[PDB]
Amino acid sequence: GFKQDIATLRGDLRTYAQDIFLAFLNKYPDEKRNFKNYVGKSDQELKSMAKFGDHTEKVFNLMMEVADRATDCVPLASDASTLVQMKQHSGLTTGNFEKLFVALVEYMRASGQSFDSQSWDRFGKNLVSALSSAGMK
Repeated sequence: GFKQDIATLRGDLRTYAQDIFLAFLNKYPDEKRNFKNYVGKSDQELKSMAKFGDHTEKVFNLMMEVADRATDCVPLASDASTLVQMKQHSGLTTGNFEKLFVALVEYMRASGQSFDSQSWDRFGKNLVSALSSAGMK
């Protein structure tokens, strides 16, 4: 289920975080506009850049804590506030977050490990709702 999936991703989080963030940047090429320093880089070149492995590990470190504090795949209002208020996440919309979770769910489905993909899709939809409620466009 959802709780076990968190421990599964945590067991190899730098590998999952990189493979899921590239799946995201390659399904939605427009999203590399937000990074600018990821443009004209193949997946193997990105996997050798410092602000890629470090950044993607930090995203997933926090995303698992948000998932771990969730009730029934609904994130805490405080966690939604923290993603909204982050000086890093100003001039993003809920659509940026919506696209990441489409990529993570599709990753999980085509992985043939026993992830609860339905719960990650609910968690994504619920997080995007809470980011709205907390003030994000």
